[PDB]
Amino acid sequence: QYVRIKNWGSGEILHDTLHHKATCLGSIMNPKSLTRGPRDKPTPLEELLPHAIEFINQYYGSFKEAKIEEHLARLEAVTKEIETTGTYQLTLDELIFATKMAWRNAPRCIGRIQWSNLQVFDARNCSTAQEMFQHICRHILYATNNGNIRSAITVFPQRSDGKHDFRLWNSQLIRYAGYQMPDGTIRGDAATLEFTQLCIDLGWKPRYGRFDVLPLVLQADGQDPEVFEIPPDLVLEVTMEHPKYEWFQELGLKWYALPAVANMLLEVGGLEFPACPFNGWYMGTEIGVRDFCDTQRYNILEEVGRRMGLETHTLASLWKDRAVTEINVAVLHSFQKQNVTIMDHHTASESFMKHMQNEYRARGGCPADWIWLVPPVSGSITPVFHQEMLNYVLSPFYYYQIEPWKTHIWQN
Amino acid sequence: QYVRIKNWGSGEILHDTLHHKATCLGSIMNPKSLTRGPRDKPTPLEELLPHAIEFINQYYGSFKEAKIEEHLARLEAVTKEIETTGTYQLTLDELIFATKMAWRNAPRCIGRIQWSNLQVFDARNCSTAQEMFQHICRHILYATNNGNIRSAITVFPQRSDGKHDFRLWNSQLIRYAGYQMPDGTIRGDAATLEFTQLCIDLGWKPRYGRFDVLPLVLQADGQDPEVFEIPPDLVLEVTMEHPKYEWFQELGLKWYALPAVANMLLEVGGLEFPACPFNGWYMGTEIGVRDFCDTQRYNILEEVGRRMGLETHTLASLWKDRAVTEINVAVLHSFQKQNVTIMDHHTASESFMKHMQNEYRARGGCPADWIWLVPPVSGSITPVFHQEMLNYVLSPFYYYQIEPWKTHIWQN
Ligand code: HEM
Ligand code: HEM
Ligand SMILES: CCOC(=O)N1CCC(Nc2cc(C)ccn2)CC1
Ligand SMILES: CCOC(=O)N1CCC(Nc2cc(C)ccn2)CC1
Ligand SMILES: C[C@H](O)[C@H](O)[C@H]1CNc2nc(N)[nH]c(=O)c2N1N=O
Ligand SMILES: C[C@H](O)[C@H](O)[C@H]1CNc2nc(N)[nH]c(=O)c2N1N=O
Repeated sequence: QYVRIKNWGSGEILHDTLHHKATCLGSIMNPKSLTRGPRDKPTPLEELLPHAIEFINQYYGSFKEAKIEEHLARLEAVTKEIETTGTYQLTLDELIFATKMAWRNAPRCIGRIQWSNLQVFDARNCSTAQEMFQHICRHILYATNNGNIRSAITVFPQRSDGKHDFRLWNSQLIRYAGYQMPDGTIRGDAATLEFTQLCIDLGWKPRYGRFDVLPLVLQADGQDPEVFEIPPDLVLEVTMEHPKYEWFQELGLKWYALPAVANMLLEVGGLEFPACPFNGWYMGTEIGVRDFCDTQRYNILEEVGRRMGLETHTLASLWKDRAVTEINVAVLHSFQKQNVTIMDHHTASESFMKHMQNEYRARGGCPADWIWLVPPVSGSITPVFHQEMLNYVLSPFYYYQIEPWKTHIWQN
Repeated sequence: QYVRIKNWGSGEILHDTLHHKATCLGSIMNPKSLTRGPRDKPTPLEELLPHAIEFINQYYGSFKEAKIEEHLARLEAVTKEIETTGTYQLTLDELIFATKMAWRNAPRCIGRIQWSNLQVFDARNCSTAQEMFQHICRHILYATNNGNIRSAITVFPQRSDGKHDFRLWNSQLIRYAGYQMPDGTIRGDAATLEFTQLCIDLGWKPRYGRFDVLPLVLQADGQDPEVFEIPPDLVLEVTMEHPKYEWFQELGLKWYALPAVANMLLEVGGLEFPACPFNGWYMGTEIGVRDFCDTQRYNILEEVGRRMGLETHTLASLWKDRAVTEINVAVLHSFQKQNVTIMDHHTASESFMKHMQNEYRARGGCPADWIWLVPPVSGSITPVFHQEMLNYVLSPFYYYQIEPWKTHIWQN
């Protein structure tokens, strides 16, 4: 009937029924269950129609006051379109509803309380890489909003036969380059070494800097990817300063204000959109902990430790715990001072708890991935840590995809 | 053939084959798969014998230089014993091997690098509650070792028909009481309110203190549980002090030095031991973060915040991150100063990584529960966070049990 869920902090119990509408490798980053790969043929009609009907029923079923006639008419119209064209086009309202539901159904997102607040850019009529670039620049500009970050998503043309896929090769819209310097050292973001090289191979000019914004590698209509530099005026950045440590600024650190996922696929009513970049606003720890403190990234932990005069040669001293916190304080302080939207992990965590509570009352469940929802620092200090969660895949959904460079058949 | 596992920090890859020897509710605390319940009849022979043979093969297969004749003789002897008695007794060496393997197979234990270092107390001949108490006191004394903590396990009589089970009703050997005071406030450990009341119902005298060591509630031969106060001389405690904050001592905090799990069941070769308390040594965060900072426990976070002069009314200030770290420092500092064994979470985490590496080479796998292995603070700062893990149940294994008070048929 339902799955019992308990919060070991408040003792509160919840009943999950939503998992029934779903379609031990728990700590796996990219499991097949969260990946929707490529195709070389259109979706079989026997599979498409049922999914299409289901979504249309879900859409019309979401209205406060039902509109039965429109519901029947749409069901009929969709079927006919599938029979006559082999697929169908979602109405703008349906697409908007789908993008919000997919966000609402994202198990790895802690910011889901904001799910109903999403700007949707319909770029389904797009046809060239240049046009993609223009849509993306428009998105970046709208979302950035001079620091007052706004959530948005740009929907490109849906997959037809799988041979004409629109794809953004970048993992994120804004990301820094990584360079393997002559002296053997690594400059910039060590995690983008391979992708940076790819950009260089495609004609992009390497600037050998610590924070060089990578260009957009855009694939349109299944054709070879084209490189486009993002106009610097569109990239808002925050310079890192500490409210007490004047020497923090001497580290010369900065980060971009816009967190935008660029390579995921939107699945809805049998349709697949291989290109649908979206963004929200940053949670402090993403920058302060992952970007700055992961060893395979900027790895600034030890340097910050020394400057604080900490016993960096004795792990038991907990110097790492002290350093990471000052870096997190720097990130939040800098964004706030520069009037750029950002949320700390404690506030975000409480926000998600409220959302989860809302979801269980509204639809009897909330797909959630504990491993991703608990922040990279102060785990049990946040309420999410004490909350039992059920991880399942619904529809609409935002899936991962196989890296484009691994399945792309080059034309030259 | 094997399951591919990746460390997203070092990029290292590992192949898991051990999961084949195994017998999404990932964040569930007490799932049925980790619980081994009660019975009212002996284990069916058709089930027992196969498991017994398997274990005997595993035991003899662990020797560097094989002893084929002894192996065959033991296999024959065990079968005959099962046919003539309906069960069998493990040799002391087999039991020792089983306890270490079960520890080695504990997915939720970060201290497994120490798996081969375990003192085993054979109490299989025990028959009364008084005798249980004496064995437990002996265990506590040996393990405590005047601060130089030693890992040990006491094995009580195996389950026969399930009606004569030896059980320790306590979750841990040493634990503090919780009292619902007259003024409505809670004194002591809020998490032991119900169990404390049970002890009181059984005749134990409540001392209404903040740190009152709970008595042992012992069940022997399936009979009603008897209460036994632990002699204070056997309970080593550490008074909490901060290396810089003289006011920390004013909080009047302390904690016991001995971490001992008391209510789990040891499964091995078809046999079940409902009573087998074991202990290792503490990892700082257990006390500093869970015991002291969980809201449903001692909840000292805000008080420590104020005393540090922090902005405790502004979450974004990250005051909680600053407070929890000073508490962790206090715990480690206090244990070290009082010469009581303890390990910080960073060192423990690195220790487990080394162990995992050792296990994959030795037997092609290491069952691990990411959700429990990643410390309650500084998650991504530890290497375990970046390690993909596979969680599976092998044999021998340490299982949870249904709370005794829920299935016990009282004789009076
Ligand atoms: C409004 C503010 C938002 C906040 C603060 C927020 C925060 C986060 C954070 C912290 C993550 C983890 C990122 C990582 O560790 O890689 C995440 C993941 C995710 N978010 Fe949100 N989010 C927001 C908006 C959105 C929006 C607008 C969408 C979609 C329309 C969305 C979709 C997702 C998805 C699908 C993931 C998983 C990405 C992956 O698996 O790599 N989020 N979000
Ligand atoms: C030598 C030092 C040891 C250290 C530092 C260590 C540390 C830990 C820690 C931190 C936990 C988590 C406790 C919790 O969150 O509830 C744990 C769990 C566990 N440990 Fe170890 N351990 C050690 C020795 C042992 C020994 C000697 C055994 C068994 C013979 C063992 C068996 C287990 C088991 C089965 C669990 C899971 C308990 C549960 O699920 O509640 N550990 N250990
Ligand atoms: C390692 C580079 O990471 C990133 O560029 N990002 C981290 C991952 C991802 N974060 C996000 C995404 C969204 C949509 C909202 C808040 N936070 C996008 C930004
Ligand atoms: C909430 C009370 O918790 C406890 O008494 N403990 C916490 C849970 C458990 N910890 C342990 C156990 C072992 C065997 C080794 C290290 N640490 C036993 C002690
Ligand atoms: C191995 C493990 O799955 C991986 O390190 C995880 C852990 N948690 C997590 N949370 C978020 N929000 N983002 C992430 O990328 C990860 N993963 N790690 O990097
Ligand atoms: C809900 C979740 O499973 C629970 O809060 C967990 C999380 N992790 C964890 N690790 C250890 N080592 N011990 C634990 O008890 C827990 N759980 N929580 O208390």
